[PDB]
Amino acid sequence: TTSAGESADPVTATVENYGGETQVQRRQHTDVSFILDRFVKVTPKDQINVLDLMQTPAHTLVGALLRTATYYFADLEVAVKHEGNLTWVPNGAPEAALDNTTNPTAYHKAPLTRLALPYTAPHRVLATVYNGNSKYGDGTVANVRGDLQVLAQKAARALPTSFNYGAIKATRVTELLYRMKRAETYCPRPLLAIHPDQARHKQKIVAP
Amino acid sequence: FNLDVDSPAEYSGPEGSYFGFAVDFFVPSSRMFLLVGAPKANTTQPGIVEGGQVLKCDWSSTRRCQPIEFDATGNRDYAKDDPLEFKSHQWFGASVRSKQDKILACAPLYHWRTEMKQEREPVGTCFLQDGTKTVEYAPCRSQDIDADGQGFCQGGFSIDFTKADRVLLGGPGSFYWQGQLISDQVAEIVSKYDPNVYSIKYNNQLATRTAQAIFDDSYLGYSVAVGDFNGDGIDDFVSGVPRAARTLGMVYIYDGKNMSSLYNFTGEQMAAYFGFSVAATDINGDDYADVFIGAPLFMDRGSDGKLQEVGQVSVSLQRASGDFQTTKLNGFEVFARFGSAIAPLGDLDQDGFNDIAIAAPYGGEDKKGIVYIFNGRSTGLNAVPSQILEGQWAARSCPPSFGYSMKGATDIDKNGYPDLIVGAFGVDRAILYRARPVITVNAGLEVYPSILNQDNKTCSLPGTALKVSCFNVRFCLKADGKGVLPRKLNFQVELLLDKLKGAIRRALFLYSRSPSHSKNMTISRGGLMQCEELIAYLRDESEFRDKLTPITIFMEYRLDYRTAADTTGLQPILNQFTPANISRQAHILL
Amino acid sequence: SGNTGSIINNYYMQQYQNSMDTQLGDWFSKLASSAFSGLFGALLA
Amino acid sequence: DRILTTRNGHTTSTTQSSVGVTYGYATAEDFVSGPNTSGLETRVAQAERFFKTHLFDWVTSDPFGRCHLLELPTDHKGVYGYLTDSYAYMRNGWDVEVTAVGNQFNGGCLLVAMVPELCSIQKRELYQLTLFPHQFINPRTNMTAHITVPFVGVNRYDQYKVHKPWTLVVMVVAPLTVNSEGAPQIKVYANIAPTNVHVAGEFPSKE
Amino acid sequence: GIFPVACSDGYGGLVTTDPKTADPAYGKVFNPPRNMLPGRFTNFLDVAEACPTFLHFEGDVPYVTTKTDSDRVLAQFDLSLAAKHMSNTFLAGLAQYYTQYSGTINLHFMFTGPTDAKARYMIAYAPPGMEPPKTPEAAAHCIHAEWDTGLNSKFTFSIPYLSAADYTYTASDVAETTNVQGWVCLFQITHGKADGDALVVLASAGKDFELRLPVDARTQ
Ligand SMILES: [Ca+2]
Ligand SMILES: [Mg+2]
Repeated sequence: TTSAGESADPVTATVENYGGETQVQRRQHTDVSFILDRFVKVTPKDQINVLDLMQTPAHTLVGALLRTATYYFADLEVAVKHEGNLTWVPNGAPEAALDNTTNPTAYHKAPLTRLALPYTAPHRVLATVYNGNSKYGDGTVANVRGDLQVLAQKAARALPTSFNYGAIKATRVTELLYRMKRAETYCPRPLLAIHPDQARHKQKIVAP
Repeated sequence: FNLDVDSPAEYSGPEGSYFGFAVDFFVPSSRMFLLVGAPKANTTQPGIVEGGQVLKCDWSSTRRCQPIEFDATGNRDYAKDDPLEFKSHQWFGASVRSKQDKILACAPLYHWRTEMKQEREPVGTCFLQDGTKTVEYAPCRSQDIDADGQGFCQGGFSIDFTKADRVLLGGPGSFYWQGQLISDQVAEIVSKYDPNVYSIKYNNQLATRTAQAIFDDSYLGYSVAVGDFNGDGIDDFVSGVPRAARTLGMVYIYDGKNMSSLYNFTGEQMAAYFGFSVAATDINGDDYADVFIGAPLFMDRGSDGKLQEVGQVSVSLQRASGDFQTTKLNGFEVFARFGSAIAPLGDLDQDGFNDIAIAAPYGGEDKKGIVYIFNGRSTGLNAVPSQILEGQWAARSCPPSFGYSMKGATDIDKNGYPDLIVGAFGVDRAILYRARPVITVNAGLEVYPSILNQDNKTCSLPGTALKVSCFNVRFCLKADGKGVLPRKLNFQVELLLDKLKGAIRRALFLYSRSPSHSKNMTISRGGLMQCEELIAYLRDESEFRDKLTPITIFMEYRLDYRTAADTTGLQPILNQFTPANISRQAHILL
Repeated sequence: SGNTGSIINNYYMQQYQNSMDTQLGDWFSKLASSAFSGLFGALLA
Repeated sequence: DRILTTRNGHTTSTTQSSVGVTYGYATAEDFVSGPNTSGLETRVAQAERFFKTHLFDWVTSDPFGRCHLLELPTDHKGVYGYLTDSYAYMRNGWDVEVTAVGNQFNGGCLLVAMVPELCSIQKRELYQLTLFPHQFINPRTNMTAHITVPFVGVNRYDQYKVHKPWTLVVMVVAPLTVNSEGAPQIKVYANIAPTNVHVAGEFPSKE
Repeated sequence: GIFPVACSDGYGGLVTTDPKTADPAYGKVFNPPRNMLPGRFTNFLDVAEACPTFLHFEGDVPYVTTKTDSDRVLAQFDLSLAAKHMSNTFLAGLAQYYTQYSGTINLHFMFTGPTDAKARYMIAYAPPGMEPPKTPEAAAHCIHAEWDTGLNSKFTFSIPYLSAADYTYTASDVAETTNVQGWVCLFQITHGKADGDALVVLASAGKDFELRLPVDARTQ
């Protein structure tokens, strides 16, 4: 289909333009609420873990596919394998309130304890990248520093802990898993597949 | 001004080991022992070569240098299949400060990995020997790690001992090359250290933490000094900052009681290591320490326009409170770094004040080295030197720099005068210059009567029947000097008459009938003023011509260096600024 | 509705299960459905 | 059949080579009457006019991906930038319009994009800049690109001193290919304008 | 008595993709309102169908340069979503997290030359089974299409989905190196004074493009 090449309105030159017809297409597996509510592993610290969704890795499925959105809204439910007692704390409480048991602890029931948390952020919709990010500010005191203070790729790290779902604290968490349900996404961002060095990225597919 | 340059105590070491980078005295509190640390010598630990050791040279009887290593433990482990410490090429022997029986053999270039990641942080460690106990002191080895910690601290750079048994350590590379001076008593070192614990942390840890942003890369603690600088008796913790204020140089003198700043100084030339080598000692006479700041990389403003790297040492004098007077002491030869080998000498001649030795490493002929001696007086410190020294052996690839490691204020040859351990790491040679016994000689010439009549006619010339004018010459000799040396001083008294008369002399003796007389007068030291009186007459009237020139009697005596050796076999020397010859006059009326 | 697969009603009501949304007083499905197709000029068979 | 002359307030902008205006992410504004401001907002109608700015000089030696990122709002030294130093919380849309005037004998093209919250990009990421509100400019067809976007954001009113939501991005997709009869160097300008600003909360005066 | 049950075996383990929802622990939370907030997408294909994204050619560029010689092959790339040319596309960004697809793939072809340079092109689909064509004479016998550069400067050609099976794998096989899903070839046929001038290409999801069976790429 010949078009106006720069107006950037959507054009879909379908397969009927050179004979033929289109079939019924189903898109349930690419829905944004279906593809995001499954469990993903993140690395835990020893005791205190803020329940930020942007600490999911960038190589995994719903971490690299959550970063497709600029703005997201999703209720989080976690599943954590721990020992001791695990106290969840809402958004913006002091971190000394992790020790108190009036906050929603889960006693140890073997092997793991999954529990559904609400969206406790003050904002209408969370975010992934801030502009300008890391601005006390802009920038605390000096601070420098030396030689690697200028050329550094560590400025895309958020500072306000308001896009967090809260924090969990146990004696020693071993593996804590995120999933995000009722997920709404807004304003898409680019998604990258890895770069082939060959003619085509041939990997060993599964076979009998 | 009494260093034994003729036949000094030669000390050598292994090849390529830099024998003479850190030396110090040691006394088993008799006997004496020298401490010469070689940073690139062969070690007894398997798989580790050129690590470093502390060779103790025996000066008594025969020079017996013995390579000694305190904590000779191998590379420890922490996790699994990973050495916790890397003692390979650790340069063990960069700063070895001792005090009586304690031997502090520090090592700033001691590497140590992080307890959380496989790295290699040079944190430095010290090996202290308290009398007969072997302990390890390393304050820059605990929770602090690389970057925001004490990874590059290199604990054991600027070390010194006080009077209250407090070990003063100073690392310039602490916290992003800022610096930290940790001083801990020996009680916490011998009672608080544990070889099983890797995070050594003492209780009373008096030091300085991080500051603002302009203090970064300042080397806080490049040179340390002890003494009173505020009025409390306890030795303070002087800190040298070579990189202060756009690379100028400031000295931060901290208190040796609760860690508090006292006074601040100002450098002279930009980028000159204003505080590389300091020495706090009395020079004016008030029992107060006086820090003399060194400056190796100083360039004096010459008359030809182009600056010349000669170095500069500032002589500061402390009065009652803290009014330090700065006295600019320029260098000498070009490319000498006058201000690197500065060591107090103390009572070198027992003249009532202390002395100090400042040697130029890269200076001298053929880039060897000249040791400049600075003796004290009543006012302050002398500017001009008193004795010029030279090197002995040659070098290979590293520059010679004769005179780098040296100490003092400790008697070693057993006589009362401390020697000077001139240790040169470039030529791998440590030469010990012994202090010669300074003799305070007091001569005297009493020629009476003063006026001499031409027609006096008093005595009688033997052999003839013609009377002539005569006069009595009574010259006295006296010797007085502290130290262990034979009192029987064999002085060679040379009697000379009429120094002006080139022409025929008019004054001659009677017992010898010759103007020049030779006398061997061996007097005693510390006893009474042994004097001698003789008669000398004048020539006849029909011999001379001029009748207005006074008779200048010139006596020149020289101590015969023969039987003046005892025990150590060292030849004594006379006092400084004291000629061994005198001359008087005798008026002749007309 | 999500990744649920239960025909039974939930046990916990609606407000002890999720966070309730509040009204105040979509795009790319309208953008992808307004796509031009066919041709631009007079076609032949 | 073409109405191709826009205006915002008392300033107009007539272009004769407009391929069309692209409404990004919304055709209409959000509810400006929020509950996080207690009804103390008000529209300033005098902030809606254009203001010109310079971006870069697209020359023939520029390869793929010579991008330019100016954060909106930038330094407005007029009426709009007075509101930044006199009111704490404010929201607005934008309707940008970049111009790359050469002639119809140059070649190449440069993509224009309004992208929210843009920082720390890669040049491998530049292949998918098409996802945002975008509009191509090539001299063979047009001279301008006219993009219009509403207020996006984490929350309804914004503090522009500590946050810049939008980022006008122009990158060069094909390099500028001058010919014997083209124009050697083109200069990229832009006139940006706010849409329906709403301030809330008066600062004290600096005196 | 009480109601007897049988605590059945094999059931009840933790599955990471199950439709079981977790029990709540902290209720009565009212979110701030979010209604009619701009820029919402529902499915990831609508972003991939309404927003085309560039391709990758030799020299890390999206444009292909006209060729002033006897050889007339502008580009010839195999047809897979794990290809080298398709790599920076958003369409192959989310097709890295699935196993198999079906449907058409739109290719958008914008010509960025000056007003005096004219050229015409062709793009053909060579189904698998023999070698891909190297001349526009040989590629006339494919399912091809031609267009020339005039006033409307953009051309959209929908790649047909021809396959034996109903779904084709989005991951090209690691050992099998023949690429038996298909080639797509685009040529130039002629050009008038179009030397050094470009043809920037794009790719979008088709009208009936739909993916299937999500897995975790894990940056592989
Ligand atoms: Ca450097
Ligand atoms: Mg640099």
